[PDB]
Amino acid sequence: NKVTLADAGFIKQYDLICAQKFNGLTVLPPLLTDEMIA
Amino acid sequence: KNKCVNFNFNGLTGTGVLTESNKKFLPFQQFGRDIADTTDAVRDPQTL
Amino acid sequence: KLIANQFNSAIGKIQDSLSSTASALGKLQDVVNHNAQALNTLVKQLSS
Ligand SMILES: *[C@@H]1O[C@H](CO)[C@@H](O)[C@H](O)[C@H]1NC(C)=O
Repeated sequence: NKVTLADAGFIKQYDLICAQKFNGLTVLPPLLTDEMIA
Repeated sequence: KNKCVNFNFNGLTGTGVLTESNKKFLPFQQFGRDIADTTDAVRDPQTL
Repeated sequence: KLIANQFNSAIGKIQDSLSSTASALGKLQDVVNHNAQALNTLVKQLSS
């Protein structure tokens, strides 16, 4: 809860994130989900 | 409106999808800009 | 018994300190802030 993310690279089907996405910049998700690290 | 088409508004040319908007343009405003100065809204020349 | 009590008290104090908005995780927030700033600057550079 203490630390909040900006983009986790999940589905963004449909602000700053949309402007980034419309210009060819994307974020990819990590291989190991939080459950596996836990 | 709802199809991916090429558009030419008063010589402003582009490609995309047109939808009805809720933005409150003032009578003297015609264009809307984006963070990268990309046109986002337009007033139709005829139907306003 | 004394050592067990001391360990339990230390763990409780750690919990209390963490939960009272200590803003201790600066190092992990810096990464996110810097990445977001870099991406936003890259996008906003398109107006030049
Ligand atoms: C002609 O231009 C006027 C400008 O106000 C517009 O209202 C109208 O819809 C246009 N078309 C016709 C057939 O009048």
